[PDB]
Amino acid sequence: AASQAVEEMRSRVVLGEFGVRNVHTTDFPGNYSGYDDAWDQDRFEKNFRVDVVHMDENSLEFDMVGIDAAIANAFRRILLAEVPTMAVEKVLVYNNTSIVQDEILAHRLGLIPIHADPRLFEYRNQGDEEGTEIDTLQFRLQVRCTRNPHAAKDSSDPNELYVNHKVYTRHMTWIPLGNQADLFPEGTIRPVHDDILIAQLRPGQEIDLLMHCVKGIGKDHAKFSPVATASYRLLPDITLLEPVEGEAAEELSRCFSPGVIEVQEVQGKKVARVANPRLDTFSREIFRNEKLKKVVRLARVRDHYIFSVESTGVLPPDVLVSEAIKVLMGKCRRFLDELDAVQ
Amino acid sequence: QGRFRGNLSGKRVDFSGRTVISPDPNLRIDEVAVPVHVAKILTFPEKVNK
Amino acid sequence: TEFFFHTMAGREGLVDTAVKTAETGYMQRRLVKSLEDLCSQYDLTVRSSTGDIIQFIYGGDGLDPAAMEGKDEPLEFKRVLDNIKAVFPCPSEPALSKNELILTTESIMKKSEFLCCQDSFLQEIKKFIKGVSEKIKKTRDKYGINDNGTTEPRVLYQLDRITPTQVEKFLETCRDKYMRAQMEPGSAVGALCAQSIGE
Amino acid sequence: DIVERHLIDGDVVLFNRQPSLHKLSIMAHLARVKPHRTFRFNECVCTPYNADFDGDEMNLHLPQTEEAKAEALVLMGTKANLVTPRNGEPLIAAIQDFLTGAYLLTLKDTFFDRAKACQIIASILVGKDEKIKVRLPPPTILKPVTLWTGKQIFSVILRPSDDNPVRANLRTKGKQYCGKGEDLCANDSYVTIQNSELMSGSMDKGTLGSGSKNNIFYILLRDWGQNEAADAMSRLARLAPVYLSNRGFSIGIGDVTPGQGLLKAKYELLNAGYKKCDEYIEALNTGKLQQQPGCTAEETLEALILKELSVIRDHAGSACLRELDKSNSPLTMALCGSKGSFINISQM
Amino acid sequence: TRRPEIGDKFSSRHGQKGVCGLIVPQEDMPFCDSGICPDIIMNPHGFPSRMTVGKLIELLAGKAGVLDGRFHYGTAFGGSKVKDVCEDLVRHGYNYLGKDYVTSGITGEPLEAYIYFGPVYYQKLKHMVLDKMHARARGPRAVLTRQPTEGRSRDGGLRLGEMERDCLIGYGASMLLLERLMISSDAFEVDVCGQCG
Amino acid sequence: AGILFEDIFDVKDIDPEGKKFDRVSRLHCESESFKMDLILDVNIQIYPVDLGDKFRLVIASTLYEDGTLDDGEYNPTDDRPSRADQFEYVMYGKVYRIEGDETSTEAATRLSAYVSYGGLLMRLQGDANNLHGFEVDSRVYLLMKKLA
Amino acid sequence: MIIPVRCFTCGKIVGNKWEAYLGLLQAEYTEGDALDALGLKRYCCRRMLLAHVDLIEKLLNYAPL
Amino acid sequence: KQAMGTIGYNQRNRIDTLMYLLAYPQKPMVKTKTIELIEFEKLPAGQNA
Amino acid sequence: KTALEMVQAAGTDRHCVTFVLHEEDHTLGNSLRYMIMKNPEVEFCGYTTTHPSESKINLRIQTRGTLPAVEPFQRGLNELMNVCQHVLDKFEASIKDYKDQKA
RNA sequence: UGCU
Ligand SMILES: Nc1nc2c(ncn2[C@@H]2O[C@H](COP(=O)(O)OP(=O)(O)OP(=O)(O)O)[C@@H](O)[C@H]2O)c(=O)[nH]1
Ligand SMILES: [Mg+2]
Ligand SMILES: [Zn+2]
Ligand SMILES: [Zn+2]
Repeated sequence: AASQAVEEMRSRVVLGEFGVRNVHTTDFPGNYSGYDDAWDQDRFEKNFRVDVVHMDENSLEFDMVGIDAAIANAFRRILLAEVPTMAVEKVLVYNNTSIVQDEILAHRLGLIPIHADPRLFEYRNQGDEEGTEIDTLQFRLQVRCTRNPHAAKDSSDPNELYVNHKVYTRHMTWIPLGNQADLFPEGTIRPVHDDILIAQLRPGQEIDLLMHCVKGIGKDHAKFSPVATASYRLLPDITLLEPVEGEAAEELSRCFSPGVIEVQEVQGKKVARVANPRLDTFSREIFRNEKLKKVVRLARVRDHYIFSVESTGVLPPDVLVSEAIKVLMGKCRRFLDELDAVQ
Repeated sequence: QGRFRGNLSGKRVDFSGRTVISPDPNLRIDEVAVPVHVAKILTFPEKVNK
Repeated sequence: TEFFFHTMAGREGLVDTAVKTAETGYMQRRLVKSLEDLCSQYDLTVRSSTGDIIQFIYGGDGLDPAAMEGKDEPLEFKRVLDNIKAVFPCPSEPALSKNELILTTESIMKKSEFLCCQDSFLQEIKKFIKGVSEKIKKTRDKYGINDNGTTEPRVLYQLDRITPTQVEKFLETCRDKYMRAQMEPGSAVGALCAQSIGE
Repeated sequence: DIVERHLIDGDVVLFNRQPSLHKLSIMAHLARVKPHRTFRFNECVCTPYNADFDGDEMNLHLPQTEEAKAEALVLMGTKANLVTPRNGEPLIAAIQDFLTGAYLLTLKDTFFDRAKACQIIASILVGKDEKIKVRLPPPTILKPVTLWTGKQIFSVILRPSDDNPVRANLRTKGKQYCGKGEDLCANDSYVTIQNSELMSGSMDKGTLGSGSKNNIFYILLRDWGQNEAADAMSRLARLAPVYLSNRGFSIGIGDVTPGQGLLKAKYELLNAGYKKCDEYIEALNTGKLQQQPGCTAEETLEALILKELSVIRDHAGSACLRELDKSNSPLTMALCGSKGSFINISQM
Repeated sequence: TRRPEIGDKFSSRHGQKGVCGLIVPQEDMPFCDSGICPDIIMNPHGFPSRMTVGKLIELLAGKAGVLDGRFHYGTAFGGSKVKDVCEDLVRHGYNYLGKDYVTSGITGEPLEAYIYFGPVYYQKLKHMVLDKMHARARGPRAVLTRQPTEGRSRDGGLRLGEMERDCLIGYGASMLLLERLMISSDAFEVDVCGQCG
Repeated sequence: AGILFEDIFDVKDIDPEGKKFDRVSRLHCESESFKMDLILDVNIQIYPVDLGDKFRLVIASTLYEDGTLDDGEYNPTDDRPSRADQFEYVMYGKVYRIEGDETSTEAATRLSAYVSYGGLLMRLQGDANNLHGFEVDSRVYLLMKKLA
Repeated sequence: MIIPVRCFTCGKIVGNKWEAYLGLLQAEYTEGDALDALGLKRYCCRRMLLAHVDLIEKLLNYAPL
Repeated sequence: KQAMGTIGYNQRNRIDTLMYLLAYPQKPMVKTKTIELIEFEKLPAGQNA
Repeated sequence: KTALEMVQAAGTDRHCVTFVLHEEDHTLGNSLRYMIMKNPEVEFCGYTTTHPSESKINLRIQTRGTLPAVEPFQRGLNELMNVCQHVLDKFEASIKDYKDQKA
């Protein structure tokens, strides 16, 4: 009926065969007559909830119910760009005989993440290339490739012919400044993966350089981005308009993801049902079968967003989200203070 | 490339540049963007008045 | 074979366009070098550089091709009348009949500002006014509309509703457009013609 | 004294393309400084220059005299040269990615909520448009749900504020107009705008393009001056991209893949054409063939074969257009006239 | 070492040459359910008039290849068909037409139409805006005729050819044409005798 | 009361030219009291309709029954007793054309009002006595309520 | 020339997995199952690792040394 | 004919008046038999994005 | 200097106001837009970007009656801050109980 | 020789 249609338009996002409908957020006062969509902190806090479904090293997955697409995209973009981290900025070279270009080497080194905690540092002021102990970190890299004094007669493999022929990021040595050695314990300031291949050398070549890293946000450059892939997707909710049984059940199971549709024998006949719509990715392969088009109804929940954040290993994703929310709150407080000073 | 066609009818001038174009719908139809590098080179003689 | 034939057609078109570029460049150069001497004077006579007159009046009437609203015509009377009726709707004034419309048109056209206008444009205005008045007469004869203004259904007056204010606005707008669309003295009409024939 | 000042905002500057066909290939614009290294301008002015943004190098000149500056700004003004002297048709009008945007916006299926309507209306409130009222138009449907229509969102461009004296009026036909609806076409292809309010019809190249007369921008230019038309074009160029990006418009292999009925019709038509061609070849070789007037038998056979192939092509194109479903990007673009056509669609 | 910026030209191995129009951040670039953002966004309006179905076929084949860990062949008058790549996509769980559900990055709301994503082999051309940019001050002139030089390497100025002169004449900017062709190009003061001429 | 017209119509066809639009449909309806025909664009997504559906339709000058024509601006947030409370499908449009019938060459008495509800076309055709009060460039409210 | 450290589209650390992918190639693992075991779900990293050509050794063969 | 990419394995020792190289060149995913024959996959001149 | 106010015209009308915000992007713009749209005393609310080169945005707020359009702005900011604090606390509690039930 |  009309009430059911309005409820669907305001709650679910239907995906059609040719296009998606009901994609705009309309839950606002004045748009609906029979609904008082005015802002209510009580109802918001009552309906809002967060449930973590998977949390491991450099990977997090959590469902937020009650939040809106606007705030979801805000959090996503903040995590992507507006989270400050540490990354190599200045590169001082000393007689680099490597075949790799100096600029390409500096870019690769800048793309290397640093496991240092950014909350303990500050942004470098305009200029001041010398850097201060508070807002700078120094990493020395000195690799001299030479022939292996003891090797086989043929030694066709470079691993046996030469030594230190692949300059990995593990060769970086953090040089403390001032009281940083006492502040940070040994082993904390180090490359994240410790296995990134920077370049390859040959006997006679040498790479000697110093890297000064400072605090910076991802908006200025992508090297400061802590999150490798931080995104969110609406919760799928597949519903069957009419009970589908028989070989049509196996057809539905093959059309949808293998982990969303399950077939059961309740009375000796196979009948399909929705088991876990989380694993479904909406491949829209059911539209190929002519008969099975008018039996299902794909939909996305408007107030249920699964956030998946896979980071590079600088700091855990829970603390990343915490810092993103703190940065948003700081922006809000700064704007409030500016408005107060204006008035 | 003669004096009538190459040096009188069509001749080269200064205070001009040549650059590649790119789309930008955020500007009016009667407005054109000029880069800072070409702007610092192309100068205009303004007379000092009151 | 189909791909080869398509490539043949494509290369044919490419070479055709390549020849066309140079051919039209030469033609445009010649046309401009030939027509770069004419210009529109203040006495509405197109003359060359030596003073000889090429035309006593540009195009026979003296209108700007760039300001041509209709298909080789100065104005589109129907569109102008519709725009005037939509921009200035007078709900506090009654409608006009055929005789009243003709009378007000004849009284307004005989003013001084309309004397300097060309006779052809005035004749076209008269013809359009007569046509619209005949249309109004036919509509009123079909729907039994009385010119006295005492017909009970007032909606019948909304079929073809015209007021003296709208008539005057239409006439003034047409006159202003016809006066502003004339050839402005000093324009390189010869060069404009050369470019419009070359492109 | 004389000071050689740098090129700052507000200075008149000549912009030209080296290959010049008509006078509109060079125009005097106002220079604005930007940190990039390229000459940027409104894409609506690409038709005059005949540019395509595929590596074209254009020239930029700076006059060195106040009289020359004034003459360039007045005579060679972009707002004053919106029409060509050849036939008076407007060249500075909507272009690809704008005609399709306006069409999808004014489609009868568009129904925006208050938030989206306000966002689309604010997307243009920049520059000189920051000192004017928004004038949110009343909603069409309000009891079930308050929805603002794309046609009203577009008419907001014509009449952004209340104090704006622009009252646009137009009544014309579209490209896909049937010919008998008389403002009631099933496809809604009869453009009718009254008092700067889109009453009926959908925008396309016939109304927003630079094809011929009856353009909304042309009517604005001829009725309310050049500044109003320039502002309307700027508002359109600033609004259409935002809505197009927020809606999404893409093309895929499924938008051009054929259907089963289409393949069947194509096979039947090809069979019939080959049979008729073989019959004509046999009649010409062995026997007497009907010779058309003014040509020999070989030319008659050539003309008949060409006619049969053209009939096959037209029937295949009609079948493809009838089997293709709406919302298709190639079909929508060919309908709105932004780029492509039914001929290219049937060929591909 | 130069970075791609506004004005750099790029090709897509299909003659669809283009120029860098804008560089939008990653947060502004749209994102799909998996979180992949597009590196290049091309204009779909170029497909109808050019009939470049080969580009779509290449994109679909490349998507299938990167999904199944294979290298599809685009051999002329042959190669991998569309059905094979569609089967690969439907087996790997992606749409059989390339179009995937994508959410807008600016507004955070899903798009009404699906976006056509896929890996395309883009190649950069030597035409650089940094090299094609030119701005000529007074600079030097030629000995024979006191006018700016021709080439950019020799610091040459632009040429107001016969077509430009014709356009200026048609416009009627007499003072502009004079300042261009006489004052700012080859201005000079000579001495003429009124007796012999 | 600002009721300009009111009548019960019955739908005779949904899409004579096919399913052109997904959300909007061109319904053709005929009145029972008089010979009033209505060609109206309706939104079926938010207000579904069928072929054999009958509905009362009222075209009024204002939305308030008290007669207050103060319609300078509409505030959906304001709650007050109005005419929309007695109906289900409310639209706001403007009567943009009034055209007489051209089929009858003589003794014609049929007119037709074309209204544009934000693009949605509504042609109400019939005897002129029923269209009393309709004027060009006049904004009005349409109220449709289905019956049993 | 050399495997990039970051991926163009997303930015996941992929330079550290180049030697692992080479080892998987020397082993009996195919491209598909090797990229699957390396932990690359999204196709961007799969493409980054598969379409990459190893020319650093070809250049070092010409290096002065 | 103007595409940017690697020239050969001796491009570092080669000294020409003008050379354009790519940082991270990648071989195409959809490669042709002609590509395999000419060995262009070994010296690609573009990247897959 | 970060956030500046502008009236609709020289008349200094407080019903319609424009807030120009520097060093910002679509994130805070859309967040504040969504948080202030639910205010029943707002007729129109819309954020836009001047040019992608410069980092600044322009929000425009037109109220219903005689609201200065600055109190709705402050209300939206406070509501956004409260929502941020609430979601932060909820996420912290969620992570804490998740670690507790995992260990 | 390339570019539009
Ligand atoms: N890069 C470049 N090479 C040229 C150019 N002109 C000539 N060449 C070389 O010369 C050949 C053709 O040039 P021509 O047009 O015969 O030289 P030309 O006829 O003297 O040309 P003009 O100097 O204009 O008369 C080409 O096939 C090139 O080998 C040029 O302008 N640029
Ligand atoms: Mg070009
Ligand atoms: Zn003498
Ligand atoms: Zn990746």
